[PDB]
Amino acid sequence: KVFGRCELAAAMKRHGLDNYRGYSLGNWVCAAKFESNFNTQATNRNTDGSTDYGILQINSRWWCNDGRTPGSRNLCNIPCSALLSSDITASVNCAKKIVSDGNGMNAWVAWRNRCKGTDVQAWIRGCRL
Ligand SMILES: CCCCCCCCCCCCOS(=O)(=O)O
Repeated sequence: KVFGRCELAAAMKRHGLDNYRGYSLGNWVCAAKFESNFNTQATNRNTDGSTDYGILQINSRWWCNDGRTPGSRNLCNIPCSALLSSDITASVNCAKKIVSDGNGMNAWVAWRNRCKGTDVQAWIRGCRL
């Protein structure tokens, strides 16, 4: 499903992602936009043979099992296909494990390249949250 900006924020914020680990809602929404364009069904295969899945493009090398990433790990105990659902719950939950790994939201390269140090408050501008 292709979420609207404010709808996604509300879901994100409904699931305890606002200010999680220090990153305000705008941060998580900004990443969604630039990772998947708010599309819970986006997939993107990496050079190394892994694939990023979902609203937040969670990588199969570490957090999910897709059956085609040899030597990879499945840290949030879940099938990568669960990351593609209209219900963002699994994504958020795994986002919470990734974001705690040690590098914060830098795990999402497109957050640091396109969100970090920006006015991430604008992504939730106008939302009734
Ligand atoms: C060659 C296929 C690989 C597909 C993608 C991810 C691999 C999942 C394997 C489980 C490791 C278990 O990980 S665990 O930390 O949750 O116990």
